[PDB]
Amino acid sequence: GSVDVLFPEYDDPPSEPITLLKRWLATADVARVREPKALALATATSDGRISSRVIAFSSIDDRGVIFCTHSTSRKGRELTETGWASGLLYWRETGQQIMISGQAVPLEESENDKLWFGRSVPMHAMSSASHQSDELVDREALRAHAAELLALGVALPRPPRFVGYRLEPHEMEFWAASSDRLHRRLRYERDGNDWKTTQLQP
Amino acid sequence: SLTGSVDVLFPEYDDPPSEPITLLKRWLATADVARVREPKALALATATSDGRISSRVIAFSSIDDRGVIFCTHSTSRKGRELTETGWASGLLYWRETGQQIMISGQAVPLEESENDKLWFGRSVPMHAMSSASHQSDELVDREALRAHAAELLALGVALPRPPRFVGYRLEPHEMEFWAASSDRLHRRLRYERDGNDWKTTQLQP
Ligand SMILES: Cc1cc2nc3c(=O)[nH]c(=O)nc-3n(C[C@H](O)[C@H](O)[C@H](O)COP(=O)(O)O)c2cc1C
Ligand SMILES: Cc1cc2nc3c(=O)[nH]c(=O)nc-3n(C[C@H](O)[C@H](O)[C@H](O)COP(=O)(O)O)c2cc1C
Repeated sequence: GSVDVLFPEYDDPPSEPITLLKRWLATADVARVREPKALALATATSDGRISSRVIAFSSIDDRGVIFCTHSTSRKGRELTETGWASGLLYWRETGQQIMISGQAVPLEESENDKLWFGRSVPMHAMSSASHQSDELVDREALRAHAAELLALGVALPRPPRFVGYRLEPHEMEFWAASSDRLHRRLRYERDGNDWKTTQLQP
Repeated sequence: SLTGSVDVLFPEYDDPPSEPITLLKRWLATADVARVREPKALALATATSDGRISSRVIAFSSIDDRGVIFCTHSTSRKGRELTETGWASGLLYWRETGQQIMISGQAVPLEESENDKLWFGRSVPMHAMSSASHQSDELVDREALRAHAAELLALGVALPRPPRFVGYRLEPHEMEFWAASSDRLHRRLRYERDGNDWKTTQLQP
């Protein structure tokens, strides 16, 4: 079932691409795709070097894709420097890719608090203990610090570096594999105000 | 299933090989033992002149001592971006073992003799569709494209390599190897080019 998945929207696309993104994620859940929200997120520094890492996005709203990270991380510094990001979903089970490219906009502090509060107690402990992407000086010390934080046995406050971003799409591409190699490619791009769609050669 | 997706062994975290490609190859070989599905599916990111980034999956052909070899159309979006700005980053992620590998570098075009060999190693149906398609250009008539690919296959003549079909080597200046840990202190090993040598660092998760 990794080829020729149903894609009626290829010929009749929704006005907004986030609508199709949500529909695809729902079908992925029905197909029991493993970790469908694991997004390969690329960012860049100003000189143009690009970096990448997996991010499991938190949610989707009508304006974009929400994720959280440490602002002092490597991706954090790059998001602050240039703003540009490109996230890629790829589901091996269904032969589908979704590319979401645009600007990552920092969320408000109330939104950051909500993102932190939503997570588990063990997550809070290591995320409070670790300064993501800084050099690790002493593995044993960092483990012990996370364990001491966990043992406080109460809800830990949000570290100031723990922040959310909304990836606001400027362009999105949907790709669905075809057994005859003529893959279905649907591209959305911002043309002044609104969305222009096109089908692409494979 | 032959592994959990946490706590895979990673002895190189505390004693890294001098060259990161050596570790990349070891990881890919272990990924095959672990029966990882499509381990070579690389999320390849490129950028245009103004810094806008785009990404897509590429399945790389091979790995030599200098980098990761892949093929694509030079006139595709990625091909134009590589020509414009050079920098690229590729990400591998294996759900079955909890591992990711980040390869950041420049894509160096291969020689024409290498491109010819790569085209020869492909099937005639691949030749026909690759010849009939201008990757990433607007598709105006789908049935026409399908029909032209079928015509090329039916001729039974050797199909020439279109000049747009080319290979690149992604040559790293930076790599990171990441392996999940159940206690959340994930193993993170960064390689950065340092002249003719490499420098390594362990990172906080
Ligand atoms: C499945 C998966 C999900 C992840 N989700 C996040 C996440 O939501 N936020 C985050 O900061 N890192 C997440 N990570 C860790 C990142 O891949 C990366 O290691 C970390 O964010 C540091 O990246 P950087 O050094 O490029 O800034 C996740 C990793 C995996 C494998
Ligand atoms: C599993 C997988 C492997 C792929 N391998 C390649 C490849 O080796 N070369 C290629 O040009 N496109 C490959 N593609 C298609 C790309 O994802 C993408 O559609 C394409 O190359 C056009 O990208 P662009 O418009 O960003 O240039 C692959 C897609 C998938 C899902």
